Amino acid sequence: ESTPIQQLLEHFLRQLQRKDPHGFFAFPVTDAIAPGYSMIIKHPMDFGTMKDKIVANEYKSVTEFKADFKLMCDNAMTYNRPDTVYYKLAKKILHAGFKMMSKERLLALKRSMS
Ligand SMILES: CC(=O)c1cc(-c2ccccn2)c2ncccn12
Repeated sequence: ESTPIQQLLEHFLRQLQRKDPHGFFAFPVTDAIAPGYSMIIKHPMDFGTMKDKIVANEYKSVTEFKADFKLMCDNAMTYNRPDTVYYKLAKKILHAGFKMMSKERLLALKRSMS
């Protein structure tokens, strides 16, 4: 059922998820687990939602995928205090993805597609 872009995005998503072994970013954050969340965070995102979007072929480019990844991390760093596991893990994931999906890495990949 898959396409080349879907396989590349599944690769990036798997590598990001390895950083979150307990699955704190695996499913949506609800108001039950996080008080007032829907008041503070306008556009929720999580790794499960991203996987579903890849499978449905909703992402046209690495840029569109990268935007959801950063949104997920940015929501966590805005809602949670800096002394929490959620804030610190989000900062770790953000750094990982910026390295993995840099313009330099994407250029090397594009050169290998010749
Ligand atoms: C990602 C996130 O911000 C998050 C995940 C969780 C979470 C999700 C499931 C089980 C345990 N923790 C959470 N709890 C309180 C405040 C914030 N969070």
